[PDB]
Amino acid sequence: ELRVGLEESELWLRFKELTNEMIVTKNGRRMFPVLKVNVSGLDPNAMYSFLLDFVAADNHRWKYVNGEWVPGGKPEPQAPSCVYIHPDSPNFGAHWMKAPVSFSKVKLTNKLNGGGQIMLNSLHKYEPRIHIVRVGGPQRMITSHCFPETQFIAVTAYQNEEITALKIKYN
Ligand SMILES: CN(C(=O)[C@H]1CC1(C)C)c1cccnc1
Repeated sequence: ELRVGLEESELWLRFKELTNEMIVTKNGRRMFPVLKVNVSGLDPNAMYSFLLDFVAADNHRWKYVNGEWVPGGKPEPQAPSCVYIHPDSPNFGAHWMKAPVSFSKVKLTNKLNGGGQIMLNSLHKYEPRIHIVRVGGPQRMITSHCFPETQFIAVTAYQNEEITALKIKYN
C-alpha cells in the first residue's frame, strides 16, 4: 500500500495550534515551514510526478479581530488553485522514496503571474494537498493526500506576532 506521511509534523502542529499564516506577494513568497512528505510503497521502477495544490478549506474571508481570527458572514464559492509540479518530476519511485519530497521552491502569490507561482486569495484558509501521478506506464493512476496539520491563512503581512516569532525561531 502507498503510504504518505508529513515530515516534521511536531513543528507544523505548533504553527497550527496558533493558526498558521503564509505570506503572499505579487512576485511570490516561498513557504515556511516547507511541506516535506515521506512516501513509501511506490514501485521503485515506475515513473511518477508529484503535484501540490491548495484546497480552500472554507468559502469565507477571515479577519484578525482583537487578537483572534474570525470568519466573515458572506461566503463565496472558491475556484480551485493551480497545481505546482515538483521540479524533480517526472522521476522513478526510488528517487521519491530515498529522501522526504520537499516543496521548497513553490511560491505563493496574490496576482495572476507568468509561470511557477501559485495564486491564492488573501485572507482565505487553505489545506495543502498532493497528488502522486503514475505517468509513462500503460495504467495512469493518481493518489491524493491532504495535510490538515499544514492548514494556513494566506496574508500579505503577519497578523499574529506569535506566528512571526515562531517563523523566525525555527528558520
Ligand atoms: C513536468 N510534467 C509532468 O510531470 C506531467 C505529467 C504531468 C501532466 C504532471 C509536465 C511537463 C510538460 C507539461 N506539463 C507537465
